[PDB]
Amino acid sequence: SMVSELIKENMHMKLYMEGTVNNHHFKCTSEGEGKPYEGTQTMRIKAVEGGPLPFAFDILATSFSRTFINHTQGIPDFFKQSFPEGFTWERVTTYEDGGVLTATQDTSLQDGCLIYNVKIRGVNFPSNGPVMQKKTLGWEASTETLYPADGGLEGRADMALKLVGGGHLICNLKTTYRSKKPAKNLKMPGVYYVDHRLERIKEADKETYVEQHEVAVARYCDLPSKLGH
Repeated sequence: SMVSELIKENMHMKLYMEGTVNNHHFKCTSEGEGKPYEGTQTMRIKAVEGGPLPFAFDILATSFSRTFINHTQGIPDFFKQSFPEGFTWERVTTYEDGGVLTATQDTSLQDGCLIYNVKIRGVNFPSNGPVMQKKTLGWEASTETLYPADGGLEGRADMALKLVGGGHLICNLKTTYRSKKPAKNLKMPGVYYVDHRLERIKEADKETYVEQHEVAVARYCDLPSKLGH
């Protein structure tokens, strides 16, 4: 495992988020910490404008952290290598009942603290669906597939949202990750997988306060190969 000198064993983060969902404007802020090489992180999140949010907070949860993924098996770490400049990500999440949420994020490092700035736009969430009715109960774990494209990385995942009464609502995540460091200074990974488990620990007051935890690991497929891979 390669160590990037700026990314320490313990790191703190601060986040600002603004956006609109179904034309409802909001802002959130958060602060947290984690162990970047162990793959673990916690965020404590406040809705500071537009609360109580009229939509399930669950649809924002993936928009609050690539530095905190445990890279195993010598996979080059596109994210940790990107400091001090940092990196960006742009995502479109498509829900099977029509809701679409886009998010664009900047990650920087300022005085040793990771800083996140996120913009969100959600449209077409059905008024009768479980997001706008706030009838969701968190995410299942997921596996994201990552692969190089044109100097950056592309990521793909299907995520399963638990519903009140049982059942799931599925969404598809398409993400473009881009380093702010020049290509010559990055060792690029090939195809690899990130296993994620994002769990809500605490909440208060119609989700205006949320504490979330995630563990995440970058790995190859551990199945045998008939081709030597």
